[PDB]
Amino acid sequence: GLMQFTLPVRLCKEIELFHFDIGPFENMWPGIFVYMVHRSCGTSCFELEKLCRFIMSVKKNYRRVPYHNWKHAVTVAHCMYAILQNNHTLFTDLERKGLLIACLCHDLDHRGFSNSYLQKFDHPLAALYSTSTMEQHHFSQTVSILQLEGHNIFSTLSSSEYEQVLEIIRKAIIATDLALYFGNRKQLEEMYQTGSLNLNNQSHRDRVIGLMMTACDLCSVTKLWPVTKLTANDIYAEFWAEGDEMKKLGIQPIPMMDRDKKDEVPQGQLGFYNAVAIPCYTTLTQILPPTEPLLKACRDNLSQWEKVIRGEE
Ligand SMILES: CN(C)c1nc(CC[C@H]2CCN(c3ccccn3)C2)nc2ccc(Cl)cc12
Ligand SMILES: [Mg+2]
Ligand SMILES: [Zn+2]
Repeated sequence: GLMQFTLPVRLCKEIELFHFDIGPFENMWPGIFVYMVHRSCGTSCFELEKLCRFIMSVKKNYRRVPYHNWKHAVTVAHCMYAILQNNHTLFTDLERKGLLIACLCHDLDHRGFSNSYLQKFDHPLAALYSTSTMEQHHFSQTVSILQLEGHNIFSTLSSSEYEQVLEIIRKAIIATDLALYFGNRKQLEEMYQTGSLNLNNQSHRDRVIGLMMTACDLCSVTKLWPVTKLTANDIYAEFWAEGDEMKKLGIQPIPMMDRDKKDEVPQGQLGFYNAVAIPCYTTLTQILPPTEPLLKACRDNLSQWEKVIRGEE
């Protein structure tokens, strides 16, 4: 009740900034998350014992893969925390509750392989869920953990409020399928530019939350350059293992998954920043002006990849 979480001074200040890195001490990550829920949502949002039990079962259901691991989950939740704290009055009580949970759960039980690889392997999940294959699995694992004894963090919500928060979570998790982002951002671009964007329209709020989810999921491109560059190593460790598995199925992988083509990483990152990252944070900054530091840090990192190519690093 009167039991606040407090962080050391450096973390207490820097956790408020978009570019915060949660650090290599895994045992501090639960406390960092609870800290963020208490300031973002309130100390009354969740029963501490249930929230702590939920966080630890979530952790246990992330795998020891190079990138789509527990550290990614907490990192994506912190980017959402920073967006929510910079946009105090724009979000509902239920949205504040739902979105940090959605971010912590958005990659539950990821194996380090894309939807394409599951479909080419003919994995059972690809027959259960024909599109957004891993994202439907991540939502299925979130409902499983919510239903374990002593893990219903939403127990005090009415039936209809409980259904609404699980619907915010389902949409926020599905929206992390990058295949869905391209069309979502185009519609948001048209809506903002013809002045039709309306934050009282539920279907429009859903689009804006979807874009927030892409922005938080891609937030490694918005860190300080040494964090961005070292994270890229983990991202490629997975891509290249997937390429190896494609080659075992007798399929030449695309170049971003082929370790024989490491030399092309700098130009590949360039395309990604130009086609995905910069557009994402540009549209987000137009809808939510106080998120501009994400766009600025992305532009800084695009310019670092240009330097890599020019042989200045
Ligand atoms: C979101 N996710 C799919 C991401 N995909 C890529 C790959 C771009 C790829 C486009 C081309 N590609 C190549 C091509 C040849 C050799 C090497 N790479 C990289 N880079 C990312 C970086 C940061 C984050 Cl946070 C997410 C991603
Ligand atoms: Mg994912
Ligand atoms: Zn993710």
